[PDB]
Amino acid sequence: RREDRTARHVRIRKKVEGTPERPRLCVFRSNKHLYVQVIDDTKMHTLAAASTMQKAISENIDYSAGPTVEVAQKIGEMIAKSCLEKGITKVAFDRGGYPYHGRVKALADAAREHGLVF
Amino acid sequence: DVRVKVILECTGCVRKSVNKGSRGVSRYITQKNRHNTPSRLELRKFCPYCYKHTIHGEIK
Amino acid sequence: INRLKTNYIEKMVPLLKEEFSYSNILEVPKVVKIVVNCGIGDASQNAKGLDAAINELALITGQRPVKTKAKTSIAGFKVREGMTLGIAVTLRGNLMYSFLDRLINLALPRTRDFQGVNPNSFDGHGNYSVGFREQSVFPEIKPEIVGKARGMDVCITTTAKTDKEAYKLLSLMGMPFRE
Amino acid sequence: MLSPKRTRFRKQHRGRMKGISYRGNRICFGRYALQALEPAWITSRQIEAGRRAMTRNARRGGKIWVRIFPDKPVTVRPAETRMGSGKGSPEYWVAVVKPGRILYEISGVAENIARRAVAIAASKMPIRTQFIISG
Amino acid sequence: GTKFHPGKNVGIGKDHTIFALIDGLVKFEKYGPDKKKVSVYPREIQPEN
RNA sequence: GGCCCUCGAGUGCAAAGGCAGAAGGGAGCUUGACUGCAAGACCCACCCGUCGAGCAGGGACGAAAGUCGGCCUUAGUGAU
RNA sequence: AUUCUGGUGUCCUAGGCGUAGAGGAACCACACCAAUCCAUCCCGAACUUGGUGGUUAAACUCUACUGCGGUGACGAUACUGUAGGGGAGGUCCUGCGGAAAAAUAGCUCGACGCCAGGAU
Repeated sequence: RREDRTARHVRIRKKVEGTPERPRLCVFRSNKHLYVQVIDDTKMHTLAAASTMQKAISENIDYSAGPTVEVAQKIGEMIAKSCLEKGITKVAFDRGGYPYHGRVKALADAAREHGLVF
Repeated sequence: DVRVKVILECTGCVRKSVNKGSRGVSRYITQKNRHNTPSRLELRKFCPYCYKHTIHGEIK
Repeated sequence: INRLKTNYIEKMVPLLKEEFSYSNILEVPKVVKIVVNCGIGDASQNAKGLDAAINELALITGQRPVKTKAKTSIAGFKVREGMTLGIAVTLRGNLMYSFLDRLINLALPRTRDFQGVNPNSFDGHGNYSVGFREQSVFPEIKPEIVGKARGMDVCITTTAKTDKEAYKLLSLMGMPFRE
Repeated sequence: MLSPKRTRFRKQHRGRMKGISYRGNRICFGRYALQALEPAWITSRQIEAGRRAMTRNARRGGKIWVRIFPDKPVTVRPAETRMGSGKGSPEYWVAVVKPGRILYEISGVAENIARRAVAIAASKMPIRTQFIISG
Repeated sequence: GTKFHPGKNVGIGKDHTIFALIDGLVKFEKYGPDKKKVSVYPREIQPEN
C-alpha cells in the first residue's frame, strides 16, 4: 500500500522534474499530519513550507492531527500565503504520489483561488 | 483492393468560388482498410481555408 | 450478524495466543479472503448454464463472481480479448464470514459419503482449498432446474504460516474434518 | 566416429591454430596420459582409431578416457569441379588441437603396459605426441 | 536503439538520434545500473596565450 | 491460491540494437496519421535519403507542468 | 554549533541481500466504520471519505558480523605497435615499446549535500 505509492511518486516526478525552471509545489499526505513544501529549480533547497506539524495553525485547528477536507482547505491558503510572501507567482503543482481526488484536490482549490495560479 | 488510400474532403469549405480570396476545398488523402472499417471515415481535422478545425467528410 | 463472526472477534481472538505465543493480536492467524473458483472448459462454446451458475452463487450471499478469460488459446486478434473459461467469486468483510460458516451448516448436510475434509492437505505456508464434485451442495439449488451438473472448489486465503495454525483455525471455525 | 549432435550452423571457417593450449593441459581421471606437441586437425576417424588401438592393449583392466571431441566441420567441394559457386557439404569433423593438450587419459594398469599402449595410439595419430605421468 | 541515453541540454529524436540543443562540449556520463547517458555543458573561459 | 529466481516474457511480420513500474499489458477521452515553415547537423560522385531545437496559426489530452506534425528503431519501394 | 525523525537530491551495487539485535516522547505505519464525495471488469483488497479505542508484530528506520552478492590489485602470463630472424609447414623465435581476462591477497555491511520538525 505504501510500497506501491513510491512508484506513483517516481513516475510523476521523473516526468515532471525533466524540464528546467522548476519551482514545484510538493504535497504530502498521511494517516495523521498533512505536509507540503516548494522546491528549488536545481533541486537544492526549499523556498516555502507549510503543515499541521507546524506551530501556527495547528493550535487553531480542531481535528487531532489533520488529514481532512477542512484542515487541507486551511493549509491550501497558508501554502499559497508563504509563496507570494517570498514573491513567487507560478509554480508546478505536484501530486507527490496520491491520486488527485479529495484532500489534494481541496488543497489545489484553495491554492488556485488565493492568487497562486500555477 | 484490400487496404486503400481514400479521399477525405471537407464538409467545411464545400465548393464555393467568387470574391478573390477563393474558397477552394481542402483535402486529405490517407489510408484505411476497406474490410475492417466498412462504414466511411469521418475524422475531424484542420482546414486552412476555413481557418478552423472542421469535419473532413469521406467520399469515393 | 453471522454466528461465526460475532463469536470470532469476542472469544476466538486471545485463544490461539496460548499455543503459538505471538507478540501482537493482529499477527494471530486469520482469514483474509475466500475465492470460489469454477473453471469450466466447454463453457467457451455455450455460456447460458454458466450465466445460470453466476446467479447460483450470488443468490447465496449477494456478492457476485467475475467472468474468467484464458491466457492463450488460438487467435491472432491482438486489439480485443481471447477465449473465456469460467467463474470466480472474491469474498471479503462481513459477507465473507457469512458465506464461510453458513456453507458448513446449510450446504454440507446435502453432500453424501462425507466423512470430512483432508487434514494434511495444505500448501505449506498456511493456505487451503476444498473441492466439491457438485455445485448443488447449497440449499438454494434444485437438481431438475439446473442446466449442467458442473463441480467446483473453494480457496480459503489466510495470513498463516505453519500447518498446525490453519488446521486449528478451521477447528475454531467449525469444519467437519477427516481423521 | 565421434560426430557432434545438431550444432547451430552447418559450415564454418578455418581460422587458424595460434598459441599453446592452456586449459586441456591438466589431467582429471587418468594417472598416465598422451599429450600433443604440434598443432593439427584431428578427424574423428583418427580419434576412434587411436581409442581402439589403445584399448586393445589394456587387456586385463584399467580404464581409458578421451578428452578431445571434434565439433568443427570441414567441407571438401564436389570432387573434380571448378572454383567458386558456393561452399561444399561437410565431409568430416575435426578437433582443433594446439600444443600441450591432453588427448587420451588412462588409469589402472601397470606403467609397463600403458606406455606400450600409447605407443600404438601415438602411431595411429598424425602428430608428434608424448607420454605424461602426473596423477 | 538507446545504447546511449539522453541527458541534460540534449534532444532525443524519432530514431533515438541524440542531438545537442546548446553550445558546449559533449559529455558521456555514467547512468546507474549498467547504462550510458549523454549531456552537453558549455565552458566558462577559454584562454589564448 | 500461495511460494521461489526475478525480466530468461512480450514487443502484428527476419534479424540486430533497445524497452521497467517501461517502448511490454489494460482502461477513459479522442484524431498532431494538421496547415504555414524552419537555425542547424548526418549521409554522400551525382541523383536521392535522414534527424531536427524553435516560431506562427488553429486544436487534442490533463488539475497543472507539459506531451502530440503517425507507429520502439532500422525493410514495405522507383527518377524523367 | 551537534544529533535524530519526515521531504528532496548527488551517487548507482566499496552503496544489495541474508543473519543478529533495537525504535513509538514525536514523526511513520497496521487495526474502527462507511448515509454521503468517489470507487470495485466482483470485493471499501486497492482508490476515496468519516473517525481513533489498540500496536512497534509486519513494513520502515537504526546498530552490528563477512555468510553470500559486489568490487578487486602487485607480480607474472596471453596478446599486440615497430625492427629483425627460423621453418616448408603452416606457425614459431628475438630486441624495442604498450599490456590484459581469469585467479588470489585484500576491500566493502554506504558516503555526502540541502530543507521541515524535535532534542543538547
